[PDB]
Amino acid sequence: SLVNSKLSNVKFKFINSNIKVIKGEKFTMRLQIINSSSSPLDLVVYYNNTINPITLENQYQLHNKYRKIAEGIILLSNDYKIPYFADLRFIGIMSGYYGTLSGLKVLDLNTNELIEVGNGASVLI
Amino acid sequence: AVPFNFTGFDLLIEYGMSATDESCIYLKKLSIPYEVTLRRTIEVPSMDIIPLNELF
Repeated sequence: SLVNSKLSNVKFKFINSNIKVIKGEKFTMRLQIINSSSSPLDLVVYYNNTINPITLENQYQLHNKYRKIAEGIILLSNDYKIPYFADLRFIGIMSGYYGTLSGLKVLDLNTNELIEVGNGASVLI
Repeated sequence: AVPFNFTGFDLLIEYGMSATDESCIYLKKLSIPYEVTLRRTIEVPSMDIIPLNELF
């Protein structure tokens, strides 16, 4: 549900339930941002749909993990400026169990640290 | 007919040619200043390409 920050007092949770059913169509997804109001602003999202470029069976196992992270869902409003509440906008292409869907990265525009939200899941059957 | 204009485009001018002849290249020059700015209406600052594999 929740993961804490590394730099600020910001915490990220998803108001909609982290196990959810959908077909290959569109779906609504909703994220909590609660922080301290000393600089309550300037975060950005991006989903980063590219392959992390990376034993031979593990050598084709890490690639097939990454080639379904970066090909499964697409975020239909990336670079979303946040200002608390935001409804992030995805559609998924191919089906499976996308537990800890880990592409999406928010980032603080001052002192750029790659904050990750490795939470939530989506079955597509 | 502005559709393909760079963002540094900010002015125009028209050196009109005023001809008169019998058998001669006897002309003049007539020049106009024109200032015009741009409505930056819509922009596509990024693109990316995703393939697919599911039959819907």
